[PDB]
Amino acid sequence: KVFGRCELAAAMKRHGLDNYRGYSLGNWVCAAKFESNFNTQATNRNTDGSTDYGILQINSRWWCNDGRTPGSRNLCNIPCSALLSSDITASVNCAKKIVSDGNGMNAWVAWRNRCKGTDVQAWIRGCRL
Ligand SMILES: [Cl-]
Ligand SMILES: [Cl-]
Ligand SMILES: [Cl-]
Ligand code: NA
Repeated sequence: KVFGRCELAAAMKRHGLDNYRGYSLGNWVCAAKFESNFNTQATNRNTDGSTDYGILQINSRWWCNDGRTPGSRNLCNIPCSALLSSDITASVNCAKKIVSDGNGMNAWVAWRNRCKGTDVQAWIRGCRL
């Protein structure tokens, strides 16, 4: 599923991401835009053989099991394929663990390089929240 901007914002707010660990909603929408272009089916291979999955491009090296990243962890205790669902519950729940691990949203390279320090509130402007 390819979300609309305000559709995704509403879904993330319902699942408790607004101001989660101090990150306002616009941060999460900005991150999803540049990680996946709001596409729940996005996948990208990393040079170490791990793969990033879903709307927030969560990495199989640490966070999910895809059966083909030897020596990796599964800290969210999910198959990586669950992160590609049109329902973003699994992605949000796993993102909550990632952002809680000490590095904040710096875990998402696109957030650090394209959202951090910008007017992220613009990503939820015009949305009925
Ligand atoms: Cl915001
Ligand atoms: Cl594996
Ligand atoms: Cl933080
Ligand atoms: Na894994």
